[PDB]
Amino acid sequence: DIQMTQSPSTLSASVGDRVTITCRASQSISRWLAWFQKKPGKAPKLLIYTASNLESGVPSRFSGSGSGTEFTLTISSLQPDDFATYYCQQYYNYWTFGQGTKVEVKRTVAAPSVFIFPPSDEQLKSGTASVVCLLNNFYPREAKVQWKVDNALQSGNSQESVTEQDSKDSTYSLSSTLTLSKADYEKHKVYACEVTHQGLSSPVTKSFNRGE
Amino acid sequence: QVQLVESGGGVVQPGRSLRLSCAASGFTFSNSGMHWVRQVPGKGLEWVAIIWYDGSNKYYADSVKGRFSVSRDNSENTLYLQMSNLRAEDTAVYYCVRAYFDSENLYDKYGMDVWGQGTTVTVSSASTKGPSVFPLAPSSKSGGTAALGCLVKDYFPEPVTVSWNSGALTSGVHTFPAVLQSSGLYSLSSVVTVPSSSLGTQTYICNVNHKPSNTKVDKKVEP
Amino acid sequence: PDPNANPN
Repeated sequence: DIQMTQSPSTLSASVGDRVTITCRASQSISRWLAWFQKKPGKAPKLLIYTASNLESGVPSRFSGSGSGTEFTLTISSLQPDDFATYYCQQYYNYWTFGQGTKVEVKRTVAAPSVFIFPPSDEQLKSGTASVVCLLNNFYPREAKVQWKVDNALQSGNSQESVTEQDSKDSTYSLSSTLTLSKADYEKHKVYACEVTHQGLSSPVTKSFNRGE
Repeated sequence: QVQLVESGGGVVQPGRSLRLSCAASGFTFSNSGMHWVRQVPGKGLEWVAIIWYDGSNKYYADSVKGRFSVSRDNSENTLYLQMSNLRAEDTAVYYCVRAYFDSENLYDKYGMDVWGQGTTVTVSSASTKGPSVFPLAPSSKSGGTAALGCLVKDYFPEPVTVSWNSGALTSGVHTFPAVLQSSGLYSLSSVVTVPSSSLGTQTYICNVNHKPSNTKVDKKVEP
Repeated sequence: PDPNANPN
């Protein structure tokens, strides 16, 4: 088992930028290293093979270098088709992949707009309460969402998911759902989601009082 | 074009078996080694198995050894993966991948070149179930812009699709990736931002389609 | 027994 480690895990860049991604093998793999491009919902595409040999369909702004344990992929002038996740793969001993480096679109900081949604009366009839917190159209991706119920910090009872970066405005959006039994929901009054983000001068809290 | 088209994906109960296939075209299948590779939700890419061009040599990842078998029918341009004793951790997109083809035999070691688009295998004891659709109702709880949506809860298997106003509302819509709840059922939200002045007058309906259960739900979302 | 040998 050979472990492949890529750096960085995410890189933000603009069209025209020079971009370098690194891949490290846990032991020597000579030149038996390939690089793949992968876009959301699409199969990987081979870009570089034998560490530094471009496949013929690949534009020459891509290059690879390295032998032994340290390898790099360079894009000399980033183009819109190049925003993607890049994976390295060793093929010296079986086949193992790095964790991927996402090359995302850089844009100006945008604070999220934050919205909270109480559970619907329809759902409460079934015995469950979902409370939803929406963080809309923010950049960069790093955001922290904390649920507080009568100021008590919640752990273990929420799930999150995030959109892919928007093709038009390069922002992200995030949804977090707090799920309680109806019985637990009716024991408390104030339901709050607290959001921290680079675009916010201080944490934003959206809340409601159950039954109002 | 080198083309690899996987089939056979679906829902399988834990402990049971499933056979995947991959139909190849655009190259001489009988001359190429072939791989299976998977990606489990939340994990990285993971090689599964290789088979030689003639089906002689076969190798497997430790995580599937003794459970999976790879084979091929060169006369029908088809690659197979027989999976047995399946477990939740085998839930993944399974890709058929061609071993690197070098007609000049230049190099000492071999990787992969062309990938198929994959087929999804879901290992679960859950039964097909259509979603409940609940409103995410707009209230005072962003100036000229309001958000509303629908919570699409407790369905199985994936996927669901959501549209707004029968396709007339697309700007500002975010439909989120589903999450798998501890119950074994999926849940997702779809939201849209709209002018807050429109909340009294413009009707907003989310249209939810869950083909596996033949479920179609239209939910009007009101302030 | 080299799995990375030429499989073609």
